[PDB]
Amino acid sequence: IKHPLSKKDVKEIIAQLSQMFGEEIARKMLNKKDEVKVAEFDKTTEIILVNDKPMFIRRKDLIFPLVIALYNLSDEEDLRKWPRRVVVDEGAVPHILNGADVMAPGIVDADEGIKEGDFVFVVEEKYGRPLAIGIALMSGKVMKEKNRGKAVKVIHHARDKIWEVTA
Repeated sequence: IKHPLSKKDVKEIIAQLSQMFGEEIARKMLNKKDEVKVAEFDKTTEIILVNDKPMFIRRKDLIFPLVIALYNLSDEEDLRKWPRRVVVDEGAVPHILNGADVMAPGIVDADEGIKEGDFVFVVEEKYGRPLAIGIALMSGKVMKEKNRGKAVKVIHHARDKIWEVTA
């Protein structure tokens, strides 16, 4: 069941998105006048809907765009040049879509603004289709420099159960 999100919570989501993506990208994802609702996926995971479209994952009080939301955006913008991006080669794709974390050897580019602990999204270098979202285990700079080590802890990927119910 969908419960309305408070104005205070809406403003905090906007604040989070603005910090992560900049005010311009954030503004198209959510504005302070939108009807925002929350649905439960499971006991640690919520789905935030903006005017009835699934837009964000929420884990406790922290949000990030869903893979479906980024997928739709990838038909408008080239996500290969976005903040919080982790760009992977074609060899990395099937592993990630099967639930694997992102390994440094498969990363072809990353936002240098990324710090360890940051929410990131993962996109493949051809169509810039998003594959996953997760938590950076390396800085963006380190992701570009290293060809060894785990780079991103994936928390949601295309083809997973969240994808099934949001896509």
